[PDB]
Parts: sequence; structure tokens; C-alpha cells
Amino acid sequence: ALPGEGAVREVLRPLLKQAAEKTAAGKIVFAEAATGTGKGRMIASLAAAAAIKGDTVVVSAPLAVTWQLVNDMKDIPEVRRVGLTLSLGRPNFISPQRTLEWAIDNERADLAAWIEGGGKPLSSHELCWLLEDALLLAEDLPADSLLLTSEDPADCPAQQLYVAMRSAGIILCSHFMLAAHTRMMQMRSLPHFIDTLIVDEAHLLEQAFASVYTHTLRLRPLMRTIEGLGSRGRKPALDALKELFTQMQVASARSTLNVPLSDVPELIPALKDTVKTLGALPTKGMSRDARSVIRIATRAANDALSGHSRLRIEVTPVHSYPMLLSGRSNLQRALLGLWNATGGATLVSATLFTTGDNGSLTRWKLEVPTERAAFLPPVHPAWTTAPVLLHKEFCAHEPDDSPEWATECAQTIQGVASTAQGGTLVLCTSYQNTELLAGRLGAALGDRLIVQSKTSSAATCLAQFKAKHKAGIRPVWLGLGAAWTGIDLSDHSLPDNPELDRLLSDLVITRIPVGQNRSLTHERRTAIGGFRIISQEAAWHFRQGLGRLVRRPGVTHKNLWVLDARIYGGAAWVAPFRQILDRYKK
Repeated sequence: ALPGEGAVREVLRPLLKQAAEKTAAGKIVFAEAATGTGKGRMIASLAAAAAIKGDTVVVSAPLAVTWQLVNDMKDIPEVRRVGLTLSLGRPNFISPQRTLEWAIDNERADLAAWIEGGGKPLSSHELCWLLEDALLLAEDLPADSLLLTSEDPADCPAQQLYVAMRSAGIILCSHFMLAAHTRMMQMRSLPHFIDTLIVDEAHLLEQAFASVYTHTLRLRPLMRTIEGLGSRGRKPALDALKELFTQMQVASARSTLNVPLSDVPELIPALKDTVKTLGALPTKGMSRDARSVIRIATRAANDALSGHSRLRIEVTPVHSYPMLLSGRSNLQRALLGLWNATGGATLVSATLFTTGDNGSLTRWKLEVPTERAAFLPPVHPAWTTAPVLLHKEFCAHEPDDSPEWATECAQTIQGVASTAQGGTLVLCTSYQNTELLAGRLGAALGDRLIVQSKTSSAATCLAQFKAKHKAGIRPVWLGLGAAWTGIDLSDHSLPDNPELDRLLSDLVITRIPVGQNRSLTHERRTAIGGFRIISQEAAWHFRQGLGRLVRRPGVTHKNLWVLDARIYGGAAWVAPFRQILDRYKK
């Protein structure tokens, strides 16, 4: 037996046994278990067994689920022997100054108010300024430019937090920490070699790598920084940034899209001049604020100049906030560098596969060597589907971003709000759909409707959903983005009475989530694999969206609605999404 195997639920013991075995054998184990099965105890036992063997063990997991992970591990007597610590590196926090400035710059009152409130945690010392919270507040946050770096002045609150939090057999870190560690490891805090790696919520890991390997040149705060400097080299740098912005206008007009360097050679002169000038103004007498701003800007411009990254131009015709994104479409090299510094690994997530035991997509995303992948059978008990009603109602008009489609879909959603026992989460695939559905549902569902938009984040909507449900209303949340994948809609006021959990009683998927992924990795994956990758990403996102209904066993009165007309229209390409839905009693 394994340390803490008695704490693990019986339904996970075969998964745990195979995972421990194959991980000790040097395999990258794929372990998918339904949310609410006690996966934290399984991970605790895996890490305890590995560290008991003398292995360096690292558990990479988001800080949202890290409190309970430490709680599950601190109960194992052998874990209390070999040591447990948290490597709360700088890739975990944001820069309060830069993040504030960004929030006012882009009119995000939620993010601005959270930064002004002290960055206190939405979910030793109290952890604040977390990157994951800011991402829940700005799904499109440019983490790269706002992450707390070692070049930040020590009077920064997040910098002081990192230094204080820098307070050993089992090391626990976040996905972003592990990605940044991989990056710094490959160049010419954490173990240089990972004997045993365990990744909770592995489906997020790839998104953490792409974020770490993305560079972001934001022109407005950079120019505003240089304006408040000495006149030594100010005029050339400002002229060069102006030339870069003009060239960005020209290059975005050149073709109307994630395009490479060779498609926009006009920026090449521009960025080289920019870097040159950003290195020519004297460091003598710059506060480390401006030092960070300018060095981050030079790094971003050089990564753009690399020719190995792909660029996004966001300029005046389309985006009031000028910005140059340069990300990698090929984290192949990065994640192989990771796995080569790893003896064995267990990837744990509620959603690892797409339409089956099929872990092809996820193995491609994390670039696991095919000779090390070990696909275990997924564990989904009966209670994930037993208290669920899959209703037969749906919108006849196909989802086409039209006024007519909104007019019909909103009637169906109105009926759902009419028969709902508690809250209702209506998942959407774009802000345009949210705005149309809000236009039709506003007057009737008043003081019940929550409209998630570019000005109302997923987490402010989450807090409001919880609040209006606590007040006895049956709130109806038109949500998107993290609402598909991130939110945990289980009533924390009823930890021991799941039969009374009515926080989310009716989930309504408006559209098949085709096209929710816009990352460079997925774009290249499509350019290689085709509609296979498109459909598999859709099915994966769809299973994630379904995973918001039943978060623990013993719940009752959960209703599921799928309004997409193509689901019931007899088209062949919608074949996977029906299979998943056939796991219910309609």
C-alpha cells in the first residue's frame, strides 16, 4: 500500500495504483477523474509514495486548489517526515503598479478596483496579487508584461510579498512557476531534475506555458514612461516608438489574423530602431519602475525580432490600446525540455480526453513523447450523471450571431428561468451573443440578469451570482470564457448538505464551443491536423462546460439544456457532442 492510500476514495484506487506504478517506471501517466471524486487525496498519496522512495517530488497545481492540496498532504504522517513546501516564485504574482495602469488604460473597473483594494485573494502570509485572480478579472490580461519580475523595486507590495513568502521533499508550485522554470532551464528555485512530477488540473498546464513564452510590447505605458525621463536620449526613443506605431498601422492594414515576421517586414526596421533607442537612454537616475518597463519592452521587441515567434498587431483601427504580441506556436521544444528533466509524471484533471479515452489532443498539447504516454482509463462514477435532466428543448434557429437567433434563444432561456429552482448559468461563445441575449432578456429578467462583458469580468459575475442566489433570487448569468471552464459553482454554505445545493440548478449551453481557442499553439495544430483538431478542441471545451453542473456526489435537481440546433439536426460532424450527451437520461 501507499502512504495515505487509506485516505483515498475506493473508486480512485485502481487509477492511483496504475499511476504510481507507471510513474515509477518512467511514464507520463494520463489520469482523468471526475470532479468530486477526491483527486486531491490521490495526488497526496502519489507524492507521498514518490518522496518516500527518495525521489524529488513536485506538484504543479493552480493556487486555487492548492490550499486543499496542502490540507490533504499535511494529514499523511510520511509527508510530515520528508517535508512539504511551496515555491511561491515571482511568476505567481502581478505588478500592482503596471496592472493598475493597465486596468485604467483599458477601462476595466473590476481589475482596477481589485488592485486598489490591495489585490486581496478572490479564492503563512496572505497571498495577494495572484496572477490567477487577475486572469479571472481580465481573461485577456497580458500576463507577460504585468508579471512581477526581479527587476521590480522592493517597495512594490507584490515584491515584498514574494520576499516574505520566500520562507523540501515534496515541493508544490503553480503551472506558471513550472513553465517559467522550464524556460529558465533552457537558455544557453526548483529541482534541476524532477524525479516525480504530479500536475493537478493538467488541462491548464499548456495555457500556462504559452503565457510564459509570450512577449508583449505595450506602447502607451512605455511612451508615458519615457516622457517622464531626462532629455538625454528621450527624443530618439519617442520618435522610434512613434515610427513603430505608424508601421503597425501600415502592417495591420497590409492584410486583414496571427501573421509572422516575414509577412510584415516593415516592422523590422521599426523594432530594431526601437530596441536601439531603448538601450541608449542612460540608466543613471532611473527608478527601477522605468528600468523594469524599458527592459521588459526591449525583451518583447527582441522576441518579436526573433523570427521564431508569431505576431499580433493591435492598433488604432481596431484596438485603442496599441500592442505587439509575439508568442510561440511551437512549445514542442519547451515541453520536450521539460519532460527530459522529468523521471516520471502523473497528469490529473477532470478533463484530459476528448470523446473517449482519446488523449491524442492533450498529448499533442503538452508534447508528451509518444513512447512515454500512459493513458489510464478515466474514472467517472454514476453520480456525475444520475441527478441530471437533459431536456429536449432547444433553439430552432441555428446560432449565427443574428437578431433572429437571439429572439428565439432568449425565449427558450426565458422558459428555463421560469422553471428554475435556483441559479441559471447560460454559457455563450462570444460577447456579441451575450449582448444580443441580454438585449432580449433585459426587461423581463430584471435584477435577475447578470451580463458578463468586457466591463463585467467572470469573477465579478461569479460574486454576483453567489450574492443574488444567497438573497433568494434565481439569478441568470449570461457567461463566457472562464465560465465554461473555471468557476466552481457549488454552494459553500452547504458543505455537508449537497442535497440542498441549488447554486446552479439549470445549465444552458447555447452553442457548440467551436472556436473558443485562439492561441497560437491551437492555430498551428489546426494548420497540421485540420478539422480533427478543430472538432476535438470543440468537444474538449464542451465536456469542460458540461463539467460545471455536478461538482460533488449527492446533489439533486440539476437540469441540462443544449439549445444548439445542430445538436438535433442530424449533421454528421456533430456526432461527438451527442455521444457525450448520450451519457444522460433525456
